Amino acid sequence: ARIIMEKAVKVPFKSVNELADMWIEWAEMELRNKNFDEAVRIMAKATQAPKRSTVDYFDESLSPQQRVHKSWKLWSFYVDLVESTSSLEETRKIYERIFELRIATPQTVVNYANLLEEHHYYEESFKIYERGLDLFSYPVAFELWNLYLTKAVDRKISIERLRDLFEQAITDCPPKFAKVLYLMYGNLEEERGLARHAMRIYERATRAVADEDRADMFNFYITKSASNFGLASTRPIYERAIATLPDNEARDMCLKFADMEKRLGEIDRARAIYGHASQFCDPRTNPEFWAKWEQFEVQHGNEDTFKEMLRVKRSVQAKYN
Amino acid sequence: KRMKKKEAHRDDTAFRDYAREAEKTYKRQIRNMGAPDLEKYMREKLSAIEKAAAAGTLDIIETEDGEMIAVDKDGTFFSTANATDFAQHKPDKAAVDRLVADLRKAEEA
Amino acid sequence: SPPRKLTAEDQEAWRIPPPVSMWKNPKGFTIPLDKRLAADGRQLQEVQ
Amino acid sequence: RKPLILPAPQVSDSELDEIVKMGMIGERA
Amino acid sequence: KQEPKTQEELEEDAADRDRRERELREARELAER
Amino acid sequence: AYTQVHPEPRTWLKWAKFEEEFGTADMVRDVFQSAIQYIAETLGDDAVDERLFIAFARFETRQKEYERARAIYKFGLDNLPRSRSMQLHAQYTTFEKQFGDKEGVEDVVLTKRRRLYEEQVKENPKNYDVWFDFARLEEMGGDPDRVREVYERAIAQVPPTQEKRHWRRYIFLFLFYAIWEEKDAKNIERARAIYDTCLNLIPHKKFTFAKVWIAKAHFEIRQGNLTAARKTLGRAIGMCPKDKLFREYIAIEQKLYEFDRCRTLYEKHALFNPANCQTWIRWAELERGLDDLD
Amino acid sequence: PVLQHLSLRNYDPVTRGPKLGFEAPPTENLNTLTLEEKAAALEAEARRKAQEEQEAAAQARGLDITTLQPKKPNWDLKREFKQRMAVLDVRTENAIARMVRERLAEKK
Amino acid sequence: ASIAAGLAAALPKPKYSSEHEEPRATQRGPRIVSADQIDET
Repeated sequence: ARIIMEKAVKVPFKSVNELADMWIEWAEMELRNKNFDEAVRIMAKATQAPKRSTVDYFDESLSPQQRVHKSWKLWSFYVDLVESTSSLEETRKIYERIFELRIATPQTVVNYANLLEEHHYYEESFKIYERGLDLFSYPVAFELWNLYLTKAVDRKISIERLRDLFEQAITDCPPKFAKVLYLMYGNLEEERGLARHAMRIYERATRAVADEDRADMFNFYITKSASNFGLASTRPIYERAIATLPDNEARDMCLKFADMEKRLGEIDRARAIYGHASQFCDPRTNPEFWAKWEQFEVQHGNEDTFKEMLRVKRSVQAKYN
Repeated sequence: KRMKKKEAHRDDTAFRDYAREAEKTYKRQIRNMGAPDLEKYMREKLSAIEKAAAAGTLDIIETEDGEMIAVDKDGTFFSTANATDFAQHKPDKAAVDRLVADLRKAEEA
Repeated sequence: SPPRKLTAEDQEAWRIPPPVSMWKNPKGFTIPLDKRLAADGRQLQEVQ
Repeated sequence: RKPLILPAPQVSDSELDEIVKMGMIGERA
Repeated sequence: KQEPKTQEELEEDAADRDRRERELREARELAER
Repeated sequence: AYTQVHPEPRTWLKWAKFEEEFGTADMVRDVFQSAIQYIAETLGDDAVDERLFIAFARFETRQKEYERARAIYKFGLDNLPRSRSMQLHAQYTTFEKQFGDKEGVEDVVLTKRRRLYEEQVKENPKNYDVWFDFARLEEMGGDPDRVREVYERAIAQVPPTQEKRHWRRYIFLFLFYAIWEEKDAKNIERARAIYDTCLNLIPHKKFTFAKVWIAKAHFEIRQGNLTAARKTLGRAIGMCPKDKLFREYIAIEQKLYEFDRCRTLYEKHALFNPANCQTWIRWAELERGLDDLD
Repeated sequence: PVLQHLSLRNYDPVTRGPKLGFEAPPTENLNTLTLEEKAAALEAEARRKAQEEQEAAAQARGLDITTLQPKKPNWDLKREFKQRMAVLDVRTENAIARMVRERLAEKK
Repeated sequence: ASIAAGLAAALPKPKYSSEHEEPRATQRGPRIVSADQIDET
């Protein structure tokens, strides 16, 4: 059987996966024959190449035996065999050999981090997370960056190192992940530091988020400012939301600011905000805004104010026609 | 690399100058070459080595390591500068037909 | 010398608009009235 | 959007500050 | 029902545990010397 | 010939990538050495580009030569100005965070945080939060001279406006600096001098903060100087009689079992603020605790 | 015997191949809340707090004093000073107790 | 320039010896060289 397996390994088959399956079957037969060390030796001999092997496995010019070092299935089988048979040093050597061939996916980096965490090693898990982040920056490690952030939160690292890691993870991240990253950074700044850093992170997120989540981020920042500080601190930022949000979003922000000013007592500021919203929205297309302005004028506003509101509505109707 | 190359293609669409368009069309034409016929270039390299060794310009030496080295007295083999028979090169029918076909393809475009 | 490197900013900065003549039509073109009054500077006068 | 020059409010940030000082003084009383 | 807040031990990494073991080994070697 | 004709770092990096893909590592080392040597001898020792150092260091890391790359990083961060080394320093920080040790990563993070705090202080000298963050980073680093210099720089940022918020922020920064000097530096005389300077620089004719006086009294109590704390409390009461300061003085007198001093403080608070029924209730409770029903 | 010395973390025992995160992502194996799990309940809590504040403002007729300034000024600085005065307060209390004991010994 | 000499003194010996390092691209035969490599071979 060993001679037949060696002859099949020496047969240049078309598919390298066929040779990998034959090697895995030989290793399984050796393991069933109480030769797990011999199986690991045969697996290492099958995945034997130089320190800088760069032969593409998809290239249909070399033999499948030569293009067998970049086999992910054979490497995974060898790692699984050596995980329950050797110590952590051989597992680290196998991980380094897999990283040398650049055939390790984000799942491989996650498995290496889990193996490091299972061996009472947290700095090595952070090193593996950094390797996963550096090997694939933008798309393929945002989830790995989230896992690294979770590990750092569970490790209770120092504030400077955590801030540096959060800045590195949110440096060139896409906005769909950068919104959650900035929210987590603000939560960490509020939990383990002053609220000024969280406010600055929220302000940066309000200027660096997607247009769909810009209004939600602005509302969350306003709620956080009202919870952690005074409600007047959101007075200018909402004014900034007047200059940044989209037309319906700016109308909603102006309505919220007018409600806040009416609650505080700024009747003139609320009337000016309502007039700006009426100037920034058609009367026939935004009847809810006109109804809210009329309700506010009934709650606060005279007959002259009602006539001015009617004139503004007529002007908006003329502009929309 | 593919995404950054396509981003550079999108950024380079606007007319800057003529050397930039010249480089762009040269890269496009080199891409439209396809893979070069490395086996062919192997044959003319061996044939030119044979005729130059018969002409004494190239020298074949079996060194102490038992490998055939081919040293050049002049520089006429590498680049056909110093080789006054650069005029005597005659392209075959297929290459001239390929050139005329590509020029006519640009015309029809 | 090797040619100066031209950006798109320069190529748009040396764009000459077509002359909207309000005296002459040697080819009898029916120009829009919008283009006829663009070069007229009387529309840029402050009545103070 | 054309820039709307909003007038200065009749109550300022400092005036609102002393207003809420008096308010929390009454609340704590 | 309030969950029992068991005091979890500080997870010493490879660096921290290795430094502690190396400090103990160096102290033993210094005592032997 | 290309690197002779076009001796920019970009062409040297192109040669480095070519010799990486199609040649030995010794050729790549020779290419990088020739690049840095040529740029050092034609643009001078000062104008060598950091990208050559970054690319050679990353080539060393991908060749798993960690001490070589560390030598490249430290030499690039030594012999180049700080104005043209932000990317090289960032690559050092991410390399130490990648495959370095804990002490080196901590030192790199401390250097990056110090640079960011210095930039923030240069941009906003009145930013008390940035100064407090820099002081906390210096305290975590363990440098006493750097922390003292940061505290002196933050104390020199006197607020021009006499607003209550700016004065409160300055008083909080001074109290944090005094607490850092008392805890880590353990300098009682420096803390007393800082408290005296904060009391003198505070415009008590316009706005007074009882928190600074309470912190000074607590620092004097921690030093065992009860007479100095009593004199400071009396001076604070005379300069600006506050209910919080009077309550703190009464609590300090009750902790020292001084019933006569507590009664005198309650009488002074009743004379200054007869409308405050809380002071009268506290005095009645103190009299009831002394078994004096009459 | 073959499926007894394997970690079964990245190799599928049924498909005889590498595990894929499209159907079995590793984030479901975490014992804590990830970044995808986080930043979602906080937004819901903020929205609920805003709705409760709006309902309280609609129900009430006067402006609450602790609604425009729910926290005191420099509350973060006060919290930082309280957190920093962890052993300093204990040292001050020990000094006060030592002074009281010295006064009692002088009286006795 | 002192930067090149200082950094050349700064590096240590590389820990992976590469005296057997054949170049990463096996150039196809024949090896035809210039006139200056006759004494080199």
